[PDB]
Amino acid sequence: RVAIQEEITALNDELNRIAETTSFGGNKLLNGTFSTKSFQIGADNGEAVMLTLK
Amino acid sequence: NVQSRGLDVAVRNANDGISIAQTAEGAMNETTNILQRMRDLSLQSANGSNSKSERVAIQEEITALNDELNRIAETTSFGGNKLLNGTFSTKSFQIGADNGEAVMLTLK
Amino acid sequence: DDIEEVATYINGQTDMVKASVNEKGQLQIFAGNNKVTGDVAFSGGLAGALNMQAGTAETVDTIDVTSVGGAQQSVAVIDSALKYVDSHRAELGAFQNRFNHAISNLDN
Amino acid sequence: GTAETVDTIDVTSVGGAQQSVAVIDSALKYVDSHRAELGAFQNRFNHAISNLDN
Amino acid sequence: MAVNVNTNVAAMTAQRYLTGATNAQQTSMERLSSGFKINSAKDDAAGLQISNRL
Repeated sequence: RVAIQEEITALNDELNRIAETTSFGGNKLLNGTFSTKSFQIGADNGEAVMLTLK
Repeated sequence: NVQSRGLDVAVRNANDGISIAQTAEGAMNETTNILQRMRDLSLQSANGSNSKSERVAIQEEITALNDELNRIAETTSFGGNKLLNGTFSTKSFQIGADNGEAVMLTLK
Repeated sequence: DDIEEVATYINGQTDMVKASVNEKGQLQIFAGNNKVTGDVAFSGGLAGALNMQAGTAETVDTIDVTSVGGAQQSVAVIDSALKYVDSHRAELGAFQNRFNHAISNLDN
Repeated sequence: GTAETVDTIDVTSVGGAQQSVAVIDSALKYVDSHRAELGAFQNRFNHAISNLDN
Repeated sequence: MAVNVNTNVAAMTAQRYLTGATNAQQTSMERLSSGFKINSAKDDAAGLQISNRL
């Protein structure tokens, strides 16, 4: 059980690393700093779509 | 000469009307594609093998597609003149060399 | 509807004002100086919920895009500027046409 | 009631591992729901790209 | 205008549009040979920055 817990701790640290290092050119995504962001997909202003990353 | 110039203007106007109809119908084609995807999702969700979570996921996708339908309805415009949001009521396109030779086009 | 769908709906319903949303979720409304004279008064339940603030005079010289809301407002500012420039170009073209007709008449 | 998360699981005991099973199940459901949301977002943006191109 | 020999405004119009077309052709040829849409910041500065970061 201690060995399995050590492996689980390693996987937990890997999960935290994935959450904290994934980025789009340096813009972090899955750590919570990325929040509701509006993407402008129209030819006129005010035609954006909201995307949230948790 | 007046008649020929008016006929040139009439061809211009008819081409503009065809352009407006083309843009509106392309937007409607995308709307039809989204509606067919929504119908497939609804057919998939109606099956009793899914639990509540799969229904929730399919409903999330359907909500996204519904919002896309509303976006297409509210943003499709011809130079800034909205077409499928309901504000584009009947418009008379003048396709004659003389006045009073217009044809009504409605966009729903 | 969320705030961006509200802005899109406002854009679709009317052309007098242009609505957008900044980074903080606040709704921005731009009234072009070639389309609106004086201040714009906001009323209704949604206006009370949003609590729109006073008007700031924006021009092309004062636009910035370091924020998303700044870019959204600057798009409408540039649209108004383009409408103004096109209007003065049309005036100049009418002037040139009139002067060409005058030259022909003076020649004859 | 005590608030448990994936970062705070400890399987060195049988009851601990039994609880971590449920914790990981809930975490998997949450991740799957966020993946479904992102997939719906991608499909909506693909439809938007097709309309805009037309 | 009139019928004169010292100034040829139509020739100037043709030269201006010919140089414009030549510049467009040169830009297209550069983009085709290089295989990159952005070869300089004069094409898209922000696009160049984000592509460099990526």
